[PDB]
Amino acid sequence: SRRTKKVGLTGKYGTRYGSSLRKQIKKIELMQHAKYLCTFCGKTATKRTCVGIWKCKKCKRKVCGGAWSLTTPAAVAAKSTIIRL
Amino acid sequence: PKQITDIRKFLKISRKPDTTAVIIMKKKSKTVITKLKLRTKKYLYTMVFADRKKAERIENSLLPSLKRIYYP
Amino acid sequence: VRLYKLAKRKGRHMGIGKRKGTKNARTNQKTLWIKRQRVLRRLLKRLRDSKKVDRHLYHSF
Amino acid sequence: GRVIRGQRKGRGSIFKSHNHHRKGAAKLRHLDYCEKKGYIKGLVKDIIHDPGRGAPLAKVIFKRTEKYGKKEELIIASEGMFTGQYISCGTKAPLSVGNILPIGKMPEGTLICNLEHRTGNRGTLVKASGCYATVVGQSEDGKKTKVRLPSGAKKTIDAKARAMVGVVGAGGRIDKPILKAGVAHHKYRVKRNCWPKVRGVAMNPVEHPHGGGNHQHIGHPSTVSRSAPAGQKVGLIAARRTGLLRG
Amino acid sequence: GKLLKPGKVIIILNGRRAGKKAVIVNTYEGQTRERPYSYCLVAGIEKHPLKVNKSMTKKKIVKRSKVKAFIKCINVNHILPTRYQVANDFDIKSLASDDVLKSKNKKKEVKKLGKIFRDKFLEPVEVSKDISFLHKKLYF
Amino acid sequence: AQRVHYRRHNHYNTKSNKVRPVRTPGGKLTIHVVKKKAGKPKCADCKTAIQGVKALRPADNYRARRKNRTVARAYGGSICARCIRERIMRAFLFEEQKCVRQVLKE
Amino acid sequence: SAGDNINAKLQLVMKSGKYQFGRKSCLKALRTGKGKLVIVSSNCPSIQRSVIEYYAMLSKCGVHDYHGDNNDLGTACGKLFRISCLVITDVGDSDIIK
RNA sequence: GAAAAGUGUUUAAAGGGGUCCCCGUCUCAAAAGGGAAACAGGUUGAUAUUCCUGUGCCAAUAGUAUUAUGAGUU
RNA sequence: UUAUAACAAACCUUGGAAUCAAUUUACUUGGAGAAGAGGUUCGUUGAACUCAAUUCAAAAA
RNA sequence: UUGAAAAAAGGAGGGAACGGCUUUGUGCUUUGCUACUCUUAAUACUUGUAUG
RNA sequence: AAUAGAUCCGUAACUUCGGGAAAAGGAUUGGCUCUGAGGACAUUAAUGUUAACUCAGAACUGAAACGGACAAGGGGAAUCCGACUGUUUAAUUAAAACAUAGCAUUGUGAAAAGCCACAACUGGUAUUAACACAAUGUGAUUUCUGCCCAGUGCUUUG
RNA sequence: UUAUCCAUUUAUAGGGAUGAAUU
Ligand SMILES: [Mg+2]
Ligand SMILES: [Mg+2]
Ligand SMILES: [Mg+2]
Ligand SMILES: [Mg+2]
Ligand SMILES: [Mg+2]
Ligand SMILES: [Mg+2]
Ligand SMILES: [Mg+2]
Ligand SMILES: [Mg+2]
Ligand SMILES: [Mg+2]
Ligand SMILES: [Mg+2]
Ligand SMILES: [Mg+2]
Ligand SMILES: [Mg+2]
Ligand SMILES: [Mg+2]
Ligand SMILES: [Mg+2]
Ligand SMILES: [Zn+2]
Ligand SMILES: [Zn+2]
Repeated sequence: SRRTKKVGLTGKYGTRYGSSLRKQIKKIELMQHAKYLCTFCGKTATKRTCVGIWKCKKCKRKVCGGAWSLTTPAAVAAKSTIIRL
Repeated sequence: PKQITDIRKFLKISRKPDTTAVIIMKKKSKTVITKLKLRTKKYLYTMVFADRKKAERIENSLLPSLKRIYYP
Repeated sequence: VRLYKLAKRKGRHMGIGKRKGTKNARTNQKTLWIKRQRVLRRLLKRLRDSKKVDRHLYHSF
Repeated sequence: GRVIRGQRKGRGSIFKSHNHHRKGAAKLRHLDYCEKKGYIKGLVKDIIHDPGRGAPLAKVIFKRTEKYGKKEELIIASEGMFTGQYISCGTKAPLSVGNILPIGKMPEGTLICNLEHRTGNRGTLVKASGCYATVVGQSEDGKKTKVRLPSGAKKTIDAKARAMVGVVGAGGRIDKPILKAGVAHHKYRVKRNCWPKVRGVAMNPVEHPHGGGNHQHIGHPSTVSRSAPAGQKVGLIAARRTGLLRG
Repeated sequence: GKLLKPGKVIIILNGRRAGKKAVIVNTYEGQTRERPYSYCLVAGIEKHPLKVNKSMTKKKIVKRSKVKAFIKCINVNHILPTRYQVANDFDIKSLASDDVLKSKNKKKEVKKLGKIFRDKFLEPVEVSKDISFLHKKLYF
Repeated sequence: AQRVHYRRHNHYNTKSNKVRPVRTPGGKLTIHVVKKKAGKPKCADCKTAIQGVKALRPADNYRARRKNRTVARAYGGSICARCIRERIMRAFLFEEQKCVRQVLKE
Repeated sequence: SAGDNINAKLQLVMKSGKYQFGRKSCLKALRTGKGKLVIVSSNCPSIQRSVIEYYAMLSKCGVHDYHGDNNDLGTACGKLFRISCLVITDVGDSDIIK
């Protein structure tokens, strides 16, 4: 049975902390804890180790990324620009 | 402490001039078991002969300049 | 103490009144689960080894 | 009265930085013959957390052109860099994320980090997680280049000044609320002892301009002149406007 | 076609001959109760002739250019075949023989092989690329 | 139970002062200080434990025989076999590519 | 369009013909001379890719750099795992060889 | 800086390693961090992993010459 | 280096896996090679195991 | 919040250097001969009395 | 003082949907004698050797008693303050005070900058660089933050 | 620009066109 309806990952915090804040945390938590697709092996195994470090369990390659998501949109845009150049 | 199984090796060790002392022990086994100990400068080598006569023979063989200790 | 133990073995002392810890403390649910799963899994392994069960069946089970 | 919290800070006693666990300083390559006339290639051997920072570092190894041996430097990691990636630095380097180039050699719009404000400074601007500077022009007489810092400020720097193509890793760290006090406790515990923060208004007079009163209030304008002294610079220093920012 | 021809040069990838270059002599490709793997049978250089300078005297040069060889049967999955082939410069059948691998005087055979290699190095021919490659110690 | 006590000056439960309770021929339960378990010597590249080399502390590693410290490959007891292989491949393949490039140029 | 065509060809091969996927097998095939053409995923690890290329060169075989990722190369075949590189050893009705 | 003191590479000709080059502030700071190697029994009125008996372990060990111990070479 | 045995791993050879499989308490892993079959090593452990020896009888070099 | 450092030790790359004795000329070069390079342990002898 | 341990039941307003909640409120509990449920092996589906302790149920029994001592929440309906965990006047004040996350403001693009220290030279923040550092105010969330620049400040052009 | 001041490193090539790399 699915335990929480709207809470999800923020069930560890419980009643405390503003609900709005918890909602925001939830998105960020999801971003953090999702196994990202490694742009080397292909296996969705890249996970967050530190703040901006993303290590794959497959290759052991540490990829520098954003704090919560592996790629921030701005960075992607920058990359694209470079490619175009 | 070291255990020995090659009779020949034991003999060789005995023949060696750093071997000042020997020990021969008798033990009532659960017949008469016999331990042959050689005390070298660096190690104490011991051989367990289950067979009394053989043990006796080996003892006899042992150089009579060894300082043999009969423990029991 | 031995007599007490014997009684317990025959189920004598055990009873709702003679219980102070929760059910989990008395005998840990997790441990029980572990036991059960291990028993089942071992059995499954045995069966597949015997060829008595086919790999696919084993896996599903 | 007494010495205010701020004043105490400068002598650096219990107020020095917590420097013990840090991996070392992050610095660009020395500006050698290589970097000035061509490029030199290195490899990021590892990307690593630095405690007081919000952005991971990259340990990048180079070969000394003058002596037989490998030498390890500490770069700030741009987003998208990875272990075993090759880094190229120099006037004649190519324009890819990770590489290090003089601002003069990047077309406008390019996005860079770890920028030297003068040449040789080993990198000074745009270092924090998330930030970047953008090239917004090169003078027709050459020599200078115009950049826009994360603040908004436009500045003109030498074109020979080096920079690193791309954005700094760990972006958006500030998006997530520091829900608990303790998590902030942990954050500053690795920087310097500037946490707990008592309100001057909660202090007594000896302790703070704001200190004392039966009601807990500031009592006087809290905008203090630039030309104030040590114990007067306590509220909104040199504030050109105040209130909810509408602009 | 069949990449591993008798005479082609190959780099060993595994074992005590880790990154050494060698010439395959007889490919078997037949799995048995004995060797359940396709194996190559290879004669290679373990210790390459050290760099030489013109100023140096002849005897010393010769000493420098002494090559210590080796003969080993090895799984094909452990060798990297090269485009370089020394079919001509070496009478391959004469280098390594199947029966001699089993034979006691294996060390003697190895020595002979080494000597042959040295001789080859001494007399270049016109000059093959493969032979040059063989000569040049692999740096990794 | 027979109660025990530290004997090696250090009476604090530290990682170096870890203890194993041991019975003696005298009947008394005595304390023996366990020598710390050393970390396995790992690869230069991927930092994964290398086989063939005994995991011993800097003190114990000096007395140990050379066979327990070394593997007989090229890079031996510093790089795992796979990594060595990879390196070898790089050395060859890259070199080959270089040649090709040169040819193309000319 | 080219990518689509390639995919179609792959499908055809799968339907009718003999292939084998994955590094070691491919290498073996190359060694044999059984390989008619090898196809290498964008994301295949550099050294191994290089090795494959070398092997192909040795056998006067085509190399085909498949435009898409490891995952795609696998989705391209009837397989739910990532492939990396595969070796056609017999083409069916398909044209990919030419 | 009147000094006393305050700073510690901010414009130094700042001992070691190899066969002239290559390194390089010094020193103190842990009887819970790191670290060469010890255990058992017995013994005193009072000491014991420290004495005794027994068994070990660790670090040293100059040069020349003999010896044995086995390697490698021919 | 106690000799070995046992086991959690890591690796190697073989093998070629969708009717997805192996698998843990938990998930983890697998065409960048899984299961299975045979191995190697480190680490626990420190006489486990027939471990060693002995008693002789048969088969090779 | 990513959770010390160094002493010390080990491994690897790398390939400098290269047997002994006798004679001759100014450590170096030439000529002739074959047990040599290691390595533990023991021993004997000088040098300050060479185990804590 | 009452309440209390455990098992089984039963559980509201309200809510940030996580809680509230052990809500409230019930029932059961001993001893004895049984019964059923849960394994490991190893022989050849039957037959064996055998291991904990935990459940669940039924008799009988007693001066109706049983978490028999020990141990062990009183609960509810509300209102005010603080959101919360935390900290504090050592020896009269533990709080509604402080902190706190959150929100907002201000200064500073750098070794001729910001804020601070030092007699001086020099230093700290700073192994720092605007998602930073420094300085304030307010104090989770939810819902909003009106009007007034004459007065005092601060600040901008010369 | 030579005073001065700041930075940089071992004060290391005068200006332009995920191997190895040393005697
Ligand atoms: Mg549970
Ligand atoms: Mg605040
Ligand atoms: Mg405050
Ligand atoms: Mg007050
Ligand atoms: Mg005041
Ligand atoms: Mg008050
Ligand atoms: Mg107030
Ligand atoms: Mg000291
Ligand atoms: Mg200590
Ligand atoms: Mg409170
Ligand atoms: Mg008080
Ligand atoms: Mg408050
Ligand atoms: Mg409020
Ligand atoms: Mg207002
Ligand atoms: Zn990966
Ligand atoms: Zn590795």
